[PDB]
Amino acid sequence: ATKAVCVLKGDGPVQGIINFEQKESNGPVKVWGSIKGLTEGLHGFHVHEFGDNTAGCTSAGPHFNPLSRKHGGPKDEERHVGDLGNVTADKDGVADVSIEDSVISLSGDHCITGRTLVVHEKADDLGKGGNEESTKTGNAGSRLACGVIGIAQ
Amino acid sequence: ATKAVCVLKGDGPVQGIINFEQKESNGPVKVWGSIKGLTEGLHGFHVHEFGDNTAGCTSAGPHFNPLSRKHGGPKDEERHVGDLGNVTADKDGVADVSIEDSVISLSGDHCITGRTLVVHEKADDLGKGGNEESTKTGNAGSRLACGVIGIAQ
Ligand SMILES: NCCc1ccc(O)c(O)c1
Ligand SMILES: [Cu+2]
Ligand SMILES: [Cu+2]
Ligand SMILES: [Zn+2]
Ligand SMILES: [Zn+2]
Repeated sequence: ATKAVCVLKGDGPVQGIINFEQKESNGPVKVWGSIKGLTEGLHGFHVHEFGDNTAGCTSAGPHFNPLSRKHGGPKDEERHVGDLGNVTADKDGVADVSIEDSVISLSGDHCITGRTLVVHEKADDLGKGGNEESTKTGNAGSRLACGVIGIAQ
Repeated sequence: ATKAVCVLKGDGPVQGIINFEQKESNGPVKVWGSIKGLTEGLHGFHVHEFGDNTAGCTSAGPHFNPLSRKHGGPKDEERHVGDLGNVTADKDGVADVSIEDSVISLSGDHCITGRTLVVHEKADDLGKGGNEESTKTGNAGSRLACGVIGIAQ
């Protein structure tokens, strides 16, 4: 198996740890871990193009989109490679993450390693919000925490 | 042609930004930037194997060593791929980094993206120290600051 990991940090209280595992080349990737310090509800959760945190999470650029598609949810055909939907926090501010995704990879042109995972201020509308920005960013707002996805042991 | 970046964070603040550029996949990599908050003198400067910062810089593991060689300096044939020698700080606590290296790469089997860059407590003896640890770590000591190397715009 191939493994990767991301430590999420930002300027405020949001912090988390996310693990990735891919049993087979071109097979699905399991994504799991925890994020704390969040407001209750949905928070957009995406891989962004650049693994650049120079000036904070903004430096990571747009959603990772090697196929030049429109934004969607993880269960949509029309999506960016980086579109992992939302994490959902309870009243304690904790989101338990447990995702399987077949579009991201840990090798090849869909590889997310060396790119940035971001958790956002607001819900991602999964491209169903009915404005122009819905099919670009999902209207998920600012970036609360992020980290560069690294190769794991 | 291909670019990467690393934000180094550790206590001091030991902080730094390091940029990487490779004009072609078969070519050398320029490494440049600044690190501040350092004690005057040499500090070992290496790419480590894993891009895992789960528990801090320790999680990054040993020097990146895809060819299973012994530790050396960047000019040596016998080196780890991740052996970038030392950065040298003045009394002002700043090291200016300007390295060109032909062994690291931003593609292929020697690709350093997704791995951790580390600045160390003490000097790297470039494998010339005459104890066993010299040929593994260069006797560079603890890990002051680190970051995961990411794909840049
Ligand atoms: N059922 C084990 C969870 C799991 C682990 C690795 C994977 O690649 C995956 O798709 C799912
Ligand atoms: Cu995002
Ligand atoms: Cu090191
Ligand atoms: Zn998207
Ligand atoms: Zn070494």
